[PDB]
Amino acid sequence: VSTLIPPKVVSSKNIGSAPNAKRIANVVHFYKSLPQGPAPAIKANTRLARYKAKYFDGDNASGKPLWHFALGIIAFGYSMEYYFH
Amino acid sequence: LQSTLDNIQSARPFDELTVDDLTKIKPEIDAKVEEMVKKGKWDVPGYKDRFGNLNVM
Amino acid sequence: NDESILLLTFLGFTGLVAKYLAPAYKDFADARMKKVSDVLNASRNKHVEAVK
Amino acid sequence: MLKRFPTPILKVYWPFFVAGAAVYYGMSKAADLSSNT
Amino acid sequence: FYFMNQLTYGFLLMITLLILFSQFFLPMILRLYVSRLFISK
Repeated sequence: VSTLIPPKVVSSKNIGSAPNAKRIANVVHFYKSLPQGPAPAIKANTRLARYKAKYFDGDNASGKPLWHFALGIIAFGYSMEYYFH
Repeated sequence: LQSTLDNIQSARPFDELTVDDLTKIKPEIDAKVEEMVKKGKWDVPGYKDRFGNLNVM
Repeated sequence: NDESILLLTFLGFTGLVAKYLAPAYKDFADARMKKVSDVLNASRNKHVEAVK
Repeated sequence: MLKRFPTPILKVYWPFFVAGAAVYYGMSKAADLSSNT
Repeated sequence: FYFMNQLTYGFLLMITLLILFSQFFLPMILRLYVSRLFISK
């Protein structure tokens, strides 16, 4: 004889179907993350890492590193050809 | 929900977001990679429809 | 020298690339960066509106 | 950064490995027979 | 017909491509794509 109780029965009722499914996905995606640009890790110098933080950086990454690599390759090849040819 | 909105809009920029952060936040993406690598389907529907395919050639 | 003309020609194509291919490819690449950025912000907007 | 992922190593490329073994055998047998050098 | 350093070394190197790339690079390109997919839903 008791009336229905919508706001009293919300323990099992969630927000539709998709919103409750994505609530767990969105609650923790924003929890454990850097606030703003933390840990840049820019500093690196290990020849390969020296190239990474010197010319191979993605801020520009223009053809200048490629031209420098080609210049070094042809400089080595000149001596190689002198040895061979 | 209020905390979720606050930390969604107040911080966490996306352009500088790293993939490792996403992997450490949620590991089910790794399981998805396992499951579509083992089944050998690299073109599951819903990959680049909302993103840029840029099929130049 | 045969090896003199080759290095000058390679400098020539590097200059030509930087003059023509580099700008157009730069615009295309930056447009794709921008598209990825706006779809990321659209995903954020969808998330925050759904939470709202 | 670097991820070692479990991917098919020979489940799909095994005929390619048999072809590589065959070409190794051909190169080895032709190093003195068909070399003519 | 000398092919010891032209055939064997190149063949082994292309095994290195076929294995290492398909284990690391195309997988993490697809990882980028699927992470973008996941954040986009």
